[PDB]
Amino acid sequence: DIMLIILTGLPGVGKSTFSKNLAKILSKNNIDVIVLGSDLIRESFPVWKEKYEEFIKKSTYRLIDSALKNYWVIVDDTNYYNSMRRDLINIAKKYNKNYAIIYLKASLDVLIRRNIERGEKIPNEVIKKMYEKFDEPGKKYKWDEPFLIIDTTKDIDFNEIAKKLIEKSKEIPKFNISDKIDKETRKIVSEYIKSKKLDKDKIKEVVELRKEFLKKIKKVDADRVLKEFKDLLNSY
Amino acid sequence: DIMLIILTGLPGVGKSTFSKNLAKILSKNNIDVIVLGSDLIRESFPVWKEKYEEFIKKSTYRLIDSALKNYWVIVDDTNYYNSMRRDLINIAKKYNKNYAIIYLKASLDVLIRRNIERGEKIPNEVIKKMYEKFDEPGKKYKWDEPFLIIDTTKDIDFNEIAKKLIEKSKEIPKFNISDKIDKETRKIVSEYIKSKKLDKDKIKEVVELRKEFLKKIKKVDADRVLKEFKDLLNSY
RNA sequence: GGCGCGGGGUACCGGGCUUGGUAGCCCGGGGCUUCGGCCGAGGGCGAGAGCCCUCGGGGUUCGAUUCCCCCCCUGCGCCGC
RNA sequence: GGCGCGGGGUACCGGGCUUGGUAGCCCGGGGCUUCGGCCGAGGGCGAGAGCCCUCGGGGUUCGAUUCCCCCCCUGCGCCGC
Ligand SMILES: Nc1ncnc2c1ncn2[C@@H]1O[C@H](COP(=O)(O)OP(=O)(O)OP(=O)(O)O)[C@@H](O)[C@H]1O
Ligand SMILES: Nc1ncnc2c1ncn2[C@@H]1O[C@H](COP(=O)(O)OP(=O)(O)OP(=O)(O)O)[C@@H](O)[C@H]1O
Ligand SMILES: [Mg+2]
Ligand SMILES: [Mg+2]
Repeated sequence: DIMLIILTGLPGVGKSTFSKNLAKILSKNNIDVIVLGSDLIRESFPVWKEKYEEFIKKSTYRLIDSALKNYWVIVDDTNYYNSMRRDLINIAKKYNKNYAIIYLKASLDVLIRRNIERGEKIPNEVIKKMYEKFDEPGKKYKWDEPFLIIDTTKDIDFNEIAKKLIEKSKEIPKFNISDKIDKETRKIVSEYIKSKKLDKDKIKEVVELRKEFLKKIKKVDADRVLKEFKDLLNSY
Repeated sequence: DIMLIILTGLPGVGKSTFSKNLAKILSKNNIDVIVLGSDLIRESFPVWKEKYEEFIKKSTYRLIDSALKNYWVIVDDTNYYNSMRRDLINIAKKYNKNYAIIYLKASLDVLIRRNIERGEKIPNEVIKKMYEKFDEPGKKYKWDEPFLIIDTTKDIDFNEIAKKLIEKSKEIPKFNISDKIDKETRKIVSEYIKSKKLDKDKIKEVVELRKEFLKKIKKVDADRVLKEFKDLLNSY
């Protein structure tokens, strides 16, 4: 009963602290889970250069891809774009494992407060830019729907979230004659019409006649039935 | 000028703190270096089970293997067995990169002190068991020689260690007629001896005669020369 | 640290290869020396020129650098999680 | 969030397929009904039985569920590092 748990949300919301507690409790229920995020590797360098980013991503993924085979992974990343959550979902997909988006939610102002409280190690306007740029889980894709939405300002029940989750892990992942007779009578009708120069009124008649011929048949040998039809019109 | 820097030493010695400072200074010299160790992953789980160890090792290696292609790696592990340092050396080998063992050294008692000071989060007798089990760098293999031996009790010069290192990165990694005539005369001698029933004294003579025939030749046409020899003995 | 393997233990110093004939050849480095070439150490005898003895121990042998068992120096394999 | 694609916008509810003949068939689900079968909504007329009109907007058309342009509902693609 393994599954990829895809946290999501802006910085300051409390993903890491969440992860740790979720992990700890989950593990209290004898479940082997590892917590992975790009920061794990981002912060192994002694400084940040944009060029590290290519490596940090490829590495963090391989990590996740590799771990999921054997363990619950809790992905501790911001995951703001929906392609980001797809990219993760695809690893789960690859191994046919369940997943669970968890949208640690909080209003821009509690976020702005929380950054400030953290010494604004990130320009406040970047929380604000990450806000206006965040893709709401589920707003565009049904696969993207949050399995949960946690309010971080409020107290937080991990016994409950654990319960709910394992329950989820228990799922297996969610990843002619009548035609010929019909479409061939339509054709015969388009001939008789477009050939016998019927007027609108007799048009409607043969049309209804066809619908009524058809009702009788349902109540059966294609060719037989079509001469039958051709005949019916000749008469009428 | 990339290279794998293989720290080594017991727990309590100060590898991680060392790594950080070494990295920081190295990076001050505009060198892209990442610090990797199995603990990076060991401590992403919320608890320790022996079964995690298979995964932690395979993962930590792939990490190192992957990073070395682009960056200096500083391996922050205990690396107590010599096969352990080989296993690392082999990744460097694989990519033809230099390496540098760094033996953060300290006596068992400073180690015992340091553990105690860390609240003996590891049974003192396991530092002591890791001591009696540690393989001294270089004691068995020349490839295993320490490029450096740091004393942790003492102050510590990273400007110097940085200097020394990059200097090291600047290296490119360190990874018949006369016979026939000789061995064929030996044979002719073993015949003449084992056939002409020579006594020990005449044995020595033909032997010396051979060594003297040979000296003349050096001063040349195999077959020619060997009839020449066969002749020389017939006479003598 | 186990258990193993290679090279060396012959002679200017390294490295490699060949060999039951007292060793030999190849590559790199050094030395003496007309020319040709030549070469290390300890002990004994000799004014000297020179001569004897040895080259880690043991055995197969006329003869071991080579084959075999110990051992020392080197270098390396796997593994010791 | 860009730019796109599929399904639906006809009628018991879902899902799929076929089709210029007023729609049809397949699978899953529900309802009424002797038997055979039958079915959704709004408006107008009718005591009633029943009858007229409409099914998002527009055009090619006798005729559009189908072809074409808007739009709404669904579901999805790539990408937005
Ligand atoms: N419920 C809370 N109330 C107040 N402050 C909080 C709360 N949760 C987290 N924080 C603060 O937010 C800061 C970020 O820590 P944490 O790792 O929890 O954040 P995060 O949002 O997961 O980080 P990231 O930017 O990777 O998402 C911490 O300093 C922490 O004190
Ligand atoms: N020079 C030093 N003097 C005193 N204490 C030290 C010194 N260096 C490290 N320590 C202590 O040793 C403890 C271990 O920290 P550190 O990460 O430096 O150790 P470590 O030996 O690298 O860990 P590991 O067990 O992974 O080798 C730390 O709590 C630190 O305070
Ligand atoms: Mg964090
Ligand atoms: Mg440490």
